Amino acid sequence: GPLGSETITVPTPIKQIFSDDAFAETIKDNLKKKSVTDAVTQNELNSIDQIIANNSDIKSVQGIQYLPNVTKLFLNGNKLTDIKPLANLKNLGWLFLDENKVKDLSSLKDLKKLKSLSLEHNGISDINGLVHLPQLESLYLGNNKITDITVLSRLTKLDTLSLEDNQISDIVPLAGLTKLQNLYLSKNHISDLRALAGLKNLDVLELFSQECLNKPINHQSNLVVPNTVKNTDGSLVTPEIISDDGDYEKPNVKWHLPEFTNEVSFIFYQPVTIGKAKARFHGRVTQPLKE
Repeated sequence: GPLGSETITVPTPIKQIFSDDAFAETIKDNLKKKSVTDAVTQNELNSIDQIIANNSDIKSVQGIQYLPNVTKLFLNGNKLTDIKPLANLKNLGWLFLDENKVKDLSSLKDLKKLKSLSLEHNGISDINGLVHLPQLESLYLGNNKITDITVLSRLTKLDTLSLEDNQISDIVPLAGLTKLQNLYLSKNHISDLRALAGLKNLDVLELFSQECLNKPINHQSNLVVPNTVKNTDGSLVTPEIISDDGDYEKPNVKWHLPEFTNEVSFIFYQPVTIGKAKARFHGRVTQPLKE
């Protein structure tokens, strides 16, 4: 059963258990109490299945350890950083923590019933701790600082994955995730779709607004940039529109460059069909120039 350290044996005022008054108030509401000064029993705490507390200025969930049966936690738009108090919530199934600053993800390591996790807009770069959640079904990681998604190769139960608005170029870790149905990858740095070829169960796929930044090359009148953009079959994607009246002579994008232009670009576009999913693979390759 629960740890004695995580159980109350006497009626205890809410405010003494939940150190952050915002979270204490949340519990008071959940339990329909008049005030955080009111006592609660463990039986009352055990009855909490779901906490909805978005946009509540919560800085700490200290005390939540006393809620062994909580399965759903909606905590979007708060001021959380540390999620250690969640560690032993073995029944947690849904955890929404968008718009916080949660980075220490190994506190989730023993949440083996967690099926849906949302951590959008947390400033996260390191998702390695997610390796301990192989049962995950939905994962939302939009608007973060992620580059390395290596660990996602272990999340073979995901059917929904959002990685939009990160800094990802290497999507090879996704290649074996054939259970995927909804995959959101817009606003990354993706130029090569080979990784997606086998995702036969996709229904929704977003691949637009990629930004691909090349290392600077020398400014010269006859400028050449090799096209590196690849479709799911490995073939080059012909540029859509090339800046500065440039042209494409496969495989090279070419410009007759003016002295006063110091960066060129091209937009690429490829319609993608993978199983039922139809997607716009779209982006821009930017080529800064140096003297």
